[PDB]
Amino acid sequence: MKRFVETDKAPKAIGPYSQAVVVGNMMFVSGQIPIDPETGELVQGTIEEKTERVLENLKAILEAGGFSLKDVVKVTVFTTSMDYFQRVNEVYSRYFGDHRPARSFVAVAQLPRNVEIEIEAIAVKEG
Amino acid sequence: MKRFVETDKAPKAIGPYSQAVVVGNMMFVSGQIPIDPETGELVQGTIEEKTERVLENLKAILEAGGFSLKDVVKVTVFTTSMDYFQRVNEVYSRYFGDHRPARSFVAVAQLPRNVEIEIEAIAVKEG
Amino acid sequence: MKRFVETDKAPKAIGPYSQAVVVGNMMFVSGQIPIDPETGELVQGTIEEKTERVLENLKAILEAGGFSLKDVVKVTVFTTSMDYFQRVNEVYSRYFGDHRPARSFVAVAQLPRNVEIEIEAIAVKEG
Repeated sequence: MKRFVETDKAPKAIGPYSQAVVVGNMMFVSGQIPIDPETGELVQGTIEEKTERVLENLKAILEAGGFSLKDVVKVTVFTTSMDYFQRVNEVYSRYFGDHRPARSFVAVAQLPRNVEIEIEAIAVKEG
Repeated sequence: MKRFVETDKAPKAIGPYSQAVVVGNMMFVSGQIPIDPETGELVQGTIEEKTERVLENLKAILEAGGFSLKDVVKVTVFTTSMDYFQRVNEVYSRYFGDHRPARSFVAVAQLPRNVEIEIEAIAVKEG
Repeated sequence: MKRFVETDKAPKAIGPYSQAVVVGNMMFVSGQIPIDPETGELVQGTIEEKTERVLENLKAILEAGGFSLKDVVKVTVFTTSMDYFQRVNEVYSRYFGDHRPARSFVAVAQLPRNVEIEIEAIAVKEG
């Protein structure tokens, strides 16, 4: 294997896991929740604001390991309700509208800290 | 990175995502739901008929990018109920009975368009 | 592609899937549930005991294909309740506290055999 990503620009991986793991030209990013990296608190407001935070956390992790949003190949969005699909996609498009990685969008029963949105991703670069 | 897959033989990726993304010898396919690629409507009938459509969509995407079902290494089945396990496996075996990729089968709270079955996959070819 | 993993030290993959699939230097492990590989029965007791069984099954599969826990890059934990987070992490740390792979921890509606914990993983080795 090769290296782990630790950045203060995304929430600290408190437990037995890392924000991301880089092996060769591939990065595996941990599921990001709407937590502010500096205050450690949950963003409380609209689903667009929560999705913005999640994608900002994801972006910071990619960039901390030498990756970018253009390197992302597969994304998985977890939510507590499909009612958020349209609005989540609206914010999502502002990050991946040009790039367009593969994706699955599913609604689970419950997320960490009782959040409503969580997004993980796999990225690959070079060629 | 390398290339994206767009085919009329699987449902059109409407939003900010692609049906699949091919990077090197790897393909990351988006979660497929029981939608007919030509009419755009949800298959309404038995769970075998819905699983058939999902796997046909998956197969079309693989084949549109130069991949096949034999290249599939990991699959993830999402459902709304585990009651469908036996019957989903029955149809699934007709596509991957010989090949036998790694798999996770989980039941979530809700899926896009309120469907009951969704299947994503990762494929790798060559050697 | 390259090879499949079959070991009596993890529960037998009964249906149309394999315990894991090794392609090149990568392994894709199937979601493991708290089943005893020898008796085929569900571990019934505390969530720590169930997590131990799941991680023991995962470990056996990795080791049967020439991989180890240090090779694991991405893990996905599925549960029926987030109430188990702290205790699952406690047992999880005893397997991946040093290594620290990327991770997502989500709570779904239902799991196979009505279990409360299921863990899948991707591993990569060499360099």
